[PDB]
Amino acid sequence: RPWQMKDLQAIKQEVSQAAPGSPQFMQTIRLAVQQFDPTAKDLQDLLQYLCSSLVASLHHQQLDSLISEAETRGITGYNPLAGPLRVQANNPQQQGLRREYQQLWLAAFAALP
Repeated sequence: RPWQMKDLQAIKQEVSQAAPGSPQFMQTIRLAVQQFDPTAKDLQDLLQYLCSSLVASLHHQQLDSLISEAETRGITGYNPLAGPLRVQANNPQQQGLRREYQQLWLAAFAALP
């Protein structure tokens, strides 16, 4: 049950005025992420739709650092012999990795301003 075009259109329109990482944007994006239960691929699509290449790159770097610390510590469900967290989160049998990816994503995007 992935999102459709209308959901993305509403998500972008409702937060057109606000700035990335504002409390309003964080509310709406967090609700979307917690409601649709998407993988990393869909999150990348959503970010490309919402913010430009500059904000995309900044979030990419911040999320790289956050994932770096998180999975360098060691995580309950992460096994580094199978692939990067971006790929484990895309397997529907690793929901723990998917939820960790979602939370790192939202925190990284909130850490912009």
